[PDB]
Amino acid sequence: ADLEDNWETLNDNLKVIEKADNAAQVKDALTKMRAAALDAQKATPPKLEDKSPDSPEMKDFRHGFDILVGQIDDALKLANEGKVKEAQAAAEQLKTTRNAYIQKYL
Repeated sequence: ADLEDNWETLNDNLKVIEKADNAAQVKDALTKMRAAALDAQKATPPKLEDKSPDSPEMKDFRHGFDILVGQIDDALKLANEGKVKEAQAAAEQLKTTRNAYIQKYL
């Protein structure tokens, strides 16, 4: 599994969350999103294989996943309280972070 697989894992589990009926299902999918975000954060995106590991672009990339993981944790907290609809709405906003921070490097 590489960075592209991790990106598609995020997409598949966002669909799981969208279609979920209860908080347990949302928690499972958020778990897989968090795992894939951690794996992707350690990868070097194609457009940045050029750059040095501490370039402003690579810091952008890794920090986009720090923000994403923190937002996944916020959604997990909602799901852990039984707030299914709140957690699903939070998951929708994970696409805003994913698209704005990370997409420009794939």
